[PDB]
Amino acid sequence: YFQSMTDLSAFPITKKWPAAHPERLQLYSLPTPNGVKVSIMLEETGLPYEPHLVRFDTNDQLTPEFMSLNPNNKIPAIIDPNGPDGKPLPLFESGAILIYLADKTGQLIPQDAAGRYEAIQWVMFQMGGIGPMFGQLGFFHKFAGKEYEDKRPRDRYVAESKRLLGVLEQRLEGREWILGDQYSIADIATFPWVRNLIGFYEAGELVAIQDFPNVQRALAAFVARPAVVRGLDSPKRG
Amino acid sequence: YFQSMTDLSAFPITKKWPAAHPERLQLYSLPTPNGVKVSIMLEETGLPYEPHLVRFDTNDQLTPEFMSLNPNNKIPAIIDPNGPDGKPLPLFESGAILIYLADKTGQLIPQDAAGRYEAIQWVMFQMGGIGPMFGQLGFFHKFAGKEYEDKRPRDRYVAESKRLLGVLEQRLEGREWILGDQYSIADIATFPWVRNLIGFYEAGELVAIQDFPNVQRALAAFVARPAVVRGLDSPKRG
Repeated sequence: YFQSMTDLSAFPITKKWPAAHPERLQLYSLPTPNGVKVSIMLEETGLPYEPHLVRFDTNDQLTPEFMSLNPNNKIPAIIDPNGPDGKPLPLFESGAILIYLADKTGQLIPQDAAGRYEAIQWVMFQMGGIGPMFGQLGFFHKFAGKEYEDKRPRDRYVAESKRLLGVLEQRLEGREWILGDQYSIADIATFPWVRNLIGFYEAGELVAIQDFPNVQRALAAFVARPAVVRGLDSPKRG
Repeated sequence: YFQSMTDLSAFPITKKWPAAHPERLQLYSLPTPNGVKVSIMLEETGLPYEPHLVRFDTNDQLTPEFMSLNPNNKIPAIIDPNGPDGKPLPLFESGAILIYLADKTGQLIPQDAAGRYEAIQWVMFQMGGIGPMFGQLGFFHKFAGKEYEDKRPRDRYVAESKRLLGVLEQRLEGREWILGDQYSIADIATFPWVRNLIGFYEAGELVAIQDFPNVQRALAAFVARPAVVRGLDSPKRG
């Protein structure tokens, strides 16, 4: 006779992270750069969401429950209970989630067709270049132990990270944000990684971040946005 | 009084690779895995195109002419003279180009909304995971010289490439192609990299490709497609 309250029990992940608020988009994440892309996007757009902390210390991302949503065992992942065609939408890959969320409520992507593809292009540059290469530098600089006495791998990823920063620097010359005047999913994808490179990864001296003044300008603007500050702390570490 | 024949002289890349056929999509590429994603897509869809060989031996990708189209200095890149909103569309990033081409002629992406996002998700998995990690294995196994006597980096990327192959293997269980029955841009993005991993990169023993029978099935089907065979040889090495 009438609708039941939202139930997401068809998704096995909900056995491990039950939905207190099944009417809200469910976010299964950790505040690493790829995770915060999505929480930042949610905070910017104001879409309600229910965050769930996927803990690496207990290998939560390797559970069958998590893997039932993302078989790649990586955060972030979402289930939007009110997805396209009136059905729940499971989705992983931060870059894909950014495009989905931009489309869902018509925010933070250009609304003209060419501009849309340009946005997707810069998100792809981030996904294929920035994230993987900055991540490898982080490994070889910060995490790799003394058994990796050879610093050739580190140096390879220093050179590549500098090259990528140079691409961003030239792109930002004469632009507020990656796509010009309008802040977008391209910025949301990219600046969490710049932040991590020179913050958590302690690679700012290796890449000489001061050599990229436009990047420094845009990064400083990015981290000061109130929605960014909220997204960087979501899900809450406790 | 009437239309001029297509002129693409507004794009500086055309100084280096002039368009003999300016009415056709222009492809600036090399038959590496990222390049062949795009030539394969063009051959599958039958869209006319004019290929231009961007030679690495002469550093063509580092020229101002190439970089005016792709400031990241990487192949592939395109200019579609008849783009959205009736204007030429410059575009780089293989994954972005795949989405664009699928949209342009309504082929090789699901036409339902959720299916579209699922396609984009698997293209993102390829762009962020498969390409970068298989590529790093290729470097440390095939290209890295004797000065990299430490095989720890190689072994890191062997483990990660095996993990990624396992994701593909489980996904392909009970499916023809990555999205199920329908061959799509997800397959076009992914199988050129599987091919390269076990072909050019000579990493098939390291990853033990025989451990992934669904991947082997789909790879064998992929490489036999006539449009794939054509795309793998475009642009022509001479």
